[PDB]
Amino acid sequence: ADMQARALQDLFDAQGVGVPVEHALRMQAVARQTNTVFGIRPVERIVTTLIEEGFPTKGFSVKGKSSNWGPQAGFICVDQHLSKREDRDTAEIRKLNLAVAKGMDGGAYTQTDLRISRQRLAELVRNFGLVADGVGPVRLLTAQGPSGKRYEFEARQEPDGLYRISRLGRSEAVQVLASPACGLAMTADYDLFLVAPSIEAHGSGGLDARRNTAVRYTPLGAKDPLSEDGFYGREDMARGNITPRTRQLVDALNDCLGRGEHREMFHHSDDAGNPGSHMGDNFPATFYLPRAMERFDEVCVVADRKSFSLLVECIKGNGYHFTAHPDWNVPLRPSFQEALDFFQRKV
Amino acid sequence: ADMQARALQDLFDAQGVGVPVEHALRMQAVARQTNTVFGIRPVERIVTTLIEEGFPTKGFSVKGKSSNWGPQAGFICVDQHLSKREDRDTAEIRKLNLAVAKGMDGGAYTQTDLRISRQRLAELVRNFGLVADGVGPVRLLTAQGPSGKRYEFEARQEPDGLYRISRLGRSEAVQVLASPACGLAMTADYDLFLVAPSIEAHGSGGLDARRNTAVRYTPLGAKDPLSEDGFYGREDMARGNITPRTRQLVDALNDCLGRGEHREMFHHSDDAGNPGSHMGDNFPATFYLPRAMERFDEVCVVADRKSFSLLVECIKGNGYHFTAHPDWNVPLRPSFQEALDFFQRKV
Amino acid sequence: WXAXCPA
Amino acid sequence: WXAXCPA
Amino acid sequence: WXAXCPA
Amino acid sequence: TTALVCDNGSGLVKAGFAGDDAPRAVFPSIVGRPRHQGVMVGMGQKDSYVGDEAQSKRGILTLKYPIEHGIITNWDDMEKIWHHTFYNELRVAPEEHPTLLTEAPLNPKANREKMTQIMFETFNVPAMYVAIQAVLSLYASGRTTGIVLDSGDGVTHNVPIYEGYALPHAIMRLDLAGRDLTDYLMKILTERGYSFVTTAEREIVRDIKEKLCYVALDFENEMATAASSSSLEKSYELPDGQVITIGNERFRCPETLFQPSFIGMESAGIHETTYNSIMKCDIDIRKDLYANNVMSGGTTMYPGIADRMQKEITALAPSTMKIKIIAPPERKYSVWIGGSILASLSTFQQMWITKQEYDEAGPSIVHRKCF
Amino acid sequence: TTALVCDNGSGLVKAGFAGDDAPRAVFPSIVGRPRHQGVMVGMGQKDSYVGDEAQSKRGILTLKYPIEHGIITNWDDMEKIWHHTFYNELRVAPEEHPTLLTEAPLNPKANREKMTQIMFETFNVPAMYVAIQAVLSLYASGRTTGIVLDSGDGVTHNVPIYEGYALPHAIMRLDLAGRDLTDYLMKILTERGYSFVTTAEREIVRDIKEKLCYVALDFENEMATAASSSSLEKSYELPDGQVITIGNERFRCPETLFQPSFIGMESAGIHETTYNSIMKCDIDIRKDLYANNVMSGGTTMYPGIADRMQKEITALAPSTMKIKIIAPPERKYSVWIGGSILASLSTFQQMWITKQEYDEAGPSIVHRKCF
Amino acid sequence: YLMKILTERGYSFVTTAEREIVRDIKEKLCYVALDFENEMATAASSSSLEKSYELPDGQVITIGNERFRCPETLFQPSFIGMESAGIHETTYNSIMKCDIDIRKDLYANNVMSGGTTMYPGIADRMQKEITALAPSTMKIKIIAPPERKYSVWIGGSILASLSTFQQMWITKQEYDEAGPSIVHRKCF
Ligand SMILES: Nc1nc2c(ncn2[C@@H]2O[C@H](COP(=O)(O)OP(=O)(O)OP(=O)(O)O)C[C@H]2O)c(=O)[nH]1
Ligand SMILES: Nc1nc2c(ncn2[C@@H]2O[C@H](COP(=O)(O)OP(=O)(O)OP(=O)(O)O)C[C@H]2O)c(=O)[nH]1
Ligand SMILES: Nc1ncnc2c1ncn2[C@@H]1O[C@H](COP(=O)(O)OP(=O)(O)O)[C@@H](O)[C@H]1O
Ligand SMILES: Nc1ncnc2c1ncn2[C@@H]1O[C@H](COP(=O)(O)OP(=O)(O)O)[C@@H](O)[C@H]1O
Ligand SMILES: [Mg+2]
Ligand SMILES: [Mg+2]
Ligand SMILES: [Mg+2]
Ligand SMILES: [Mg+2]
Repeated sequence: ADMQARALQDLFDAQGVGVPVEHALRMQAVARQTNTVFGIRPVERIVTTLIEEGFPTKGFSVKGKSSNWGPQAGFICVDQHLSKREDRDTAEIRKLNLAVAKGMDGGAYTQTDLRISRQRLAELVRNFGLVADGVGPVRLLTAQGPSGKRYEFEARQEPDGLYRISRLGRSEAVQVLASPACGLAMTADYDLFLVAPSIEAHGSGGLDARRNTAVRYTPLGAKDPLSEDGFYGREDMARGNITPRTRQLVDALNDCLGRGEHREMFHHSDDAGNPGSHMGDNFPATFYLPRAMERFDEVCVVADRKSFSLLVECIKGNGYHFTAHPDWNVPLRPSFQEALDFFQRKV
Repeated sequence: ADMQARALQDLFDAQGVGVPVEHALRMQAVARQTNTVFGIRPVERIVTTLIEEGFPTKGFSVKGKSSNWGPQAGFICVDQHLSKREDRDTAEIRKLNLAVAKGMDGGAYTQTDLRISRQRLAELVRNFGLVADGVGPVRLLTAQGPSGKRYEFEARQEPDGLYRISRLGRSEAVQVLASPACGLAMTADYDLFLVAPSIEAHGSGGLDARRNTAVRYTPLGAKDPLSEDGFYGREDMARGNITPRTRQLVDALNDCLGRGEHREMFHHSDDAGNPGSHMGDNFPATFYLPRAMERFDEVCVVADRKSFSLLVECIKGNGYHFTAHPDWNVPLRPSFQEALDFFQRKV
Repeated sequence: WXAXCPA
Repeated sequence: WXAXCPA
Repeated sequence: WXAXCPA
Repeated sequence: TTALVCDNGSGLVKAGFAGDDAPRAVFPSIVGRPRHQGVMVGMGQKDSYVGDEAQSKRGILTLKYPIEHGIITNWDDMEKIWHHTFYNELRVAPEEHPTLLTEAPLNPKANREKMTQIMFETFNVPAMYVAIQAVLSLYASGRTTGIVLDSGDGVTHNVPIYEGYALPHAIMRLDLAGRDLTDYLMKILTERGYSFVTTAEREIVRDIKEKLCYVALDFENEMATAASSSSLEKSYELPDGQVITIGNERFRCPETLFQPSFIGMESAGIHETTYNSIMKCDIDIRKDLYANNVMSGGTTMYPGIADRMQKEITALAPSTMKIKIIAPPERKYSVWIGGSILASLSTFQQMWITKQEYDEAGPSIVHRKCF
Repeated sequence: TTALVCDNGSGLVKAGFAGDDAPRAVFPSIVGRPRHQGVMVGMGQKDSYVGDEAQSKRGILTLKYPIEHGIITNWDDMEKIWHHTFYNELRVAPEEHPTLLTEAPLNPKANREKMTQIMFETFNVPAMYVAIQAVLSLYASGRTTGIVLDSGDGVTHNVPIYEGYALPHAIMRLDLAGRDLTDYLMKILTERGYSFVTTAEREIVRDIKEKLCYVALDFENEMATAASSSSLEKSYELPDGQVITIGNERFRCPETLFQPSFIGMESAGIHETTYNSIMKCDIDIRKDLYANNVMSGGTTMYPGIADRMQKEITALAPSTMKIKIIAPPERKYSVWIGGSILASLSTFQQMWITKQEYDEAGPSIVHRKCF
Repeated sequence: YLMKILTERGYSFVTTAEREIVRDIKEKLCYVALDFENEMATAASSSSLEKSYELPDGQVITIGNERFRCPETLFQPSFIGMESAGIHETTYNSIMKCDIDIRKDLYANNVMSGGTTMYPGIADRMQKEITALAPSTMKIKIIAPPERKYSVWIGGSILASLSTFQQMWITKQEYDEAGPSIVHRKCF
């Protein structure tokens, strides 16, 4: 009933989740069908509309960072003057520019043109602190570069109904990576957080046999059979450290979305398998529960690492299991901890 | 014959006993069957109806005090502003609140909702000094907090047919502990006073081998093998200082009651084994006698400690025996005292 | 046996 | 056969 | 096994 | 200061405080030690289990009784039993309280001497005494005169006492008691299907007789009735829910007290032994002994052991004597109750062997009322 | 330092770290070697494929299981399996971490002695232990008491344990388990059209039973229903898109656990074997064993294997016993979970065989808790 | 028990009929250790005990250590998990149950009979163990004739031949008149 979406939209909006609820209900319908809990790393309020519009998404190989601000918000710049701004890690400012240039030459195609719908630019100004001077088609923009910098942005309308964009002085074009099959620029993917099948099903067949089980490389001395590129070389180059269950799920979670046939939202391995995961970077997540939770509802927003721990313990007690990434230090299954503390208390 | 219940009801009501006679006859039928005297610590006139209605009961782990007054009468508050009122032991007012909070987190579940039937609230007003202003469903209450305080209580009717309750200012909810399996709030248990099998049967098998025979901890100096938590740790954590006879009896005294299958009235060790017993706190008790007494009738109300002594001497002379709690100083068996005084009078 | 052991 | 082999 | 069964 | 009264019978430790009407601690004199390999690192480390802590936890343990026929046969296990009595069951520092122990009459001097050595040197008890159990049964019966058929787990003994003078030459003792009746019923049940055979199964057959068994008032007629009819066949449910049907051997077990030849024992039964103990007495006291056959200790608890005793003594006694058997309900603890009497009497407070006296006089002092 | 816990069952290596709630590595104990001629100069040079690396890449390989009925039958392939476990799956230098291995009860001493030889001499493991898998299943069940019907790929064995004392004389073992059920379903499917016949086709039939098969609650009525109706005919899709329709043999496969005569095996089923293992126990423990039939290992995962077990034991048990089957969702890994418990306990850190002790005492030291 | 101890070596005898192979393995190979802990030390030290047997299909089974651990179960019933005194303690405890005046003659006449007394060294082991229990002046004599395997039957042939016995038969007429109680004539 529409009230379910109505409430869930406010649960999302208060928590600053950027998943469109019209997708959250389709993903939960897949969680229910596959009897799997899974999670999505944060999707920002910024991106919401781009996902609704039906742009391609960042996919796996695309190295780039992606902006929360300006008209380029929710896109990936490759004219990364953001590089001096987006995180301001000084080594990142030059070196992430050049590594993105390496990625830019390979799998990504490039578009030297933003194509903002005015209604999209209006929503931007209405929400995300763009400053807009408009004579209708004659639009230009102003923004804050989150080191603290201020800019002029020379938009131009086109017969497209979509504005091109550029920054001050560079007033012609901006280059936002664009999927090599489509013509449209890629936005942020739904980066899976974890996949946690019902533990009766966990490890059936090979389904959860992650391609690198111990995820992060460390050398084992003289007897080590795998070099670092021998270790990472058995990641799947398109999906990363995928598992057959994760792969089947990121098929089903694209087939259910009614998504455009080259416009998929999920591309790659769950973050429990990503050797570059950071835990305090995953939140707020959304997790999809096949059944009644037990503070959440069955598309549950996880706000912070302690709320994630409470979710993990509720998942693992309902019988869903996921093999955590080494750096996570999640809580142990309740029926485990209640045995471990039964024996640690000398019996 | 119904006159037996008719007389026994007046024996109860004059003495202010709150056991429903329709239960007293079922418990005496068990006393007769098991050839066991046993006692129940006081059940108040306040509680009577709650036990008739079929609420869960306080069980063992639930630390809380329990009220005799207001609509919360006969329930256990955990919004214990009663704490400044219920006994007015100043150290109890803060510290029993916080210890109840510890208990509240563990074994008890909580309900932030009283659910008084209007007929129950009417009986309350008819008896226990609630002050009630009613436009039918639009009910609210007024009461005395037995330090001397007066209150307004904002009831609200519900489709339940049952009123929620709250106090002045806090006019939404009150939290009365509720058994973790059931949804309903727990009322006062039938706390066994003593169990006194026929002395031919006393100590057969292990039946009366109380888990802590000398009940109250005192240290024995350097050679003591048990620390305090080593001593209390061999109490049964669910039943307390149970004995196999007491356990079998609190099975039979639940099976006979026709009680609901998670709604048991007796949970735990007889007060002869409770290291926190107080004698002047046990009265008026009801004791169930397998046979004709010899002022009582065979479900006998004990009004005061001297009437308890007279009962104990009549029990012990009929041949029932119970190992008293250290703090009791009960009379000695008649056929004992008549030998002891035979020899103390130098023969 | 009838009780105590298997036969 | 029906599966596994040709017949 | 060494005798009795295959392993 | 209250004394302990500590009736360490062959079967149950009964311990408590003087001037209290029954023992606090009543638990079997068994020390079990685990007969199986511990694998759960944590709880299997407890070397041995004592008393009721080991009658449960039972099937894992070989259960050894430290006392047999009233004689302590294992002393490390009796120090375990007493350590648990004082510090786990009674929770009393024995350094603090006098200790009235008890033992059977006519048994080795080494038992009083070792009990007293252990009380004075392991438990440091301040003063102690070692009463004869059938004297205690008279203090418990509130009378100075009577022949006490105190029958326990280990021993049945008569001590005739008259006006407070025991007649030691008339003291009978049988090493025939509830344990020989347990081991007999444990055989008679194998005439039916049931093979109780280990220790711990001994405790099932013990509970089978402490429940089902009764004394036939006329044994040959109960045998004829049980062969005729199923009307005696009470049934019992073993610890695993098997139903055992008993019937005929329900009364043949305690008949062993009246016909010791059943347990292969060359002896007079307890009726003949009581009567023969009265005939050992001076003829002038026999009227009062016949009128006061106090019974005490647990194996006198069988239904109809009085009345059978009365019928049999009345068949022996000379037809004008008021044969009266005194079998109070509490007889099960009468030895302890009488020890609580005794240890309460002001005239008794001189009788304690104080540790100073034991140190000066040496272990001969303990035999003060020897029998 | 975390220990490894390394449940090399007959079917799957389950390996991980102690004090973690499930294995990281779970991959089959198979070593495939290519049965066909390599022609592409470059990748066909890999001599052999281990675990999940070889269950895919499957139809090119003859798949050999190193362990059969819990006994390691090939050691060069078990060193491959363990080399891949430590250095490719867990990525741990075993030189660094103690290793809790496991094995079935009642199996050759040569298996512990070769496992320990290999751990100390190929992998240089600093210290190690070799736990019985059905003891681990109790640590995983958080209880000291119960009869563990641990049923695996290779072996089904009951170990009754009570209060932490295993009763080794009551340990049953069947060489009847998920692999004999695989090879049976692989035959029963040829009553329908389907000829699964090679290894690798063994892995299709394995997945067919790990998916479709369930235990009949009343086998003769499920047979009557499946002969009456198509309502049981679930279908499965083979790796090449052929649809296999199964139906009747959907439940006849795991019935082989309760009627081993199907796989031609002279044995009691697992219900009779569990009950017979309880009857081997002391009567005083059987109530608590009946109330704690822990189930563990993968072939206890069939839908309705509990409940069928409960119905059958309740038909065997004596009508007053609370027959309770404990079949948690994680039972699939309970042996490993219990090994993670065990290797985490502080009381356990003395139990490791250190390599120094193995060098001084020789290989007899490994049989510390033998069974 | 031997059917289990053999699985410490490779051999899994497990069915009935395989029970009959292990039966024949002990009726052939097994013997009683005269000093069990020294035979264990010797068999751990040396292959000198490892007799081998050939299964019904020509597999050769090598046994050795469990060759004597099987019948040790008679003297240490705890091996078969059984709470009991061994047969030496059980024989001695059965003599102590007797009247002291007969024990000299019982100690001098420990007849052995029936098949499991056929193990090599079950006498002598019995004698050593009873002599360790018996009070050092008793002539502990174990009578283990070669025919002991059938001694129960041979003694039944004696008994049924005695003229004094021909009255002891329960005749069918007596069984019909007295009913089944008559059969317990010498009950034990
Ligand atoms: N699953 C997986 N992902 C990987 C791996 N290596 C690199 N990645 C990539 O790292 C990326 C994690 O950081 P970001 O690129 O900032 O994620 P995002 O969702 O775009 O966040 P933001 O908009 O703030 O830039 C996502 C993933 O495509 C891998 O081995 N496995
Ligand atoms: N049998 C037993 N009870 C214990 C033990 N420790 C705590 N208790 C608890 O103490 C409680 C005694 O005081 P209350 O909680 O006031 O009893 P009540 O019947 O609820 O009385 P009121 O309504 O006036 O509060 C009952 C019992 O659950 C123990 O070791 N043994
Ligand atoms: N009610 C009873 N009926 C029959 N036998 C009993 C009964 N109570 C105890 N017994 C037996 O008597 C012995 C217990 O004797 P008791 O005298 O109480 O202790 P102790 O023998 O140590 O003095 C045990 O053999 C027990 O089997
Ligand atoms: N869910 C399942 N249902 C039925 N059979 C299963 C299931 N999971 C595993 N099995 C079977 O049990 C075996 C796996 O057993 P498991 O105990 O997990 O490993 P191991 O046997 O090595 O200890 C395989 O035969 C597999 O076919
Ligand atoms: Mg991504
Ligand atoms: Mg209570
Ligand atoms: Mg006694
Ligand atoms: Mg296994």
